[PDB]
Amino acid sequence: SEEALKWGESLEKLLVHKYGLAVFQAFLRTEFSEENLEFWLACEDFKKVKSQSKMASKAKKIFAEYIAIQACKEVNLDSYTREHTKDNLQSVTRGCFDLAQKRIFGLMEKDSYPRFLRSDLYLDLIN
Repeated sequence: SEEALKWGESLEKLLVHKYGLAVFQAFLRTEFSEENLEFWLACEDFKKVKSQSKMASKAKKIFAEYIAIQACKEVNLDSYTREHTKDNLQSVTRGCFDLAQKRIFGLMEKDSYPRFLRSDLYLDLIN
């Protein structure tokens, strides 16, 4: 089982495992919150982008899909974080989504992650 037990250490540790990510994703999908994780993962790709022109258009892409009110993949963000993020689009740097990313990290860590650890998808893998 073994690898699975490592996802139970913390959400930080689940999130760097290929297969934990795939299973956690399936779980989040059963409660219709899988866009939290997808957004979070898009923030991590974004922070790997080298090019400034690439950084700026990728950030613009992320905003239109996950952040903008009525976005197909709209994540639960407040006016404070939503506006902050929107402001950051004028001069993109790699801190652009830190606030948004931490808010959404926080929701998974506290809410859906413990629920995952109580799920059959999770437990059937450790026994």
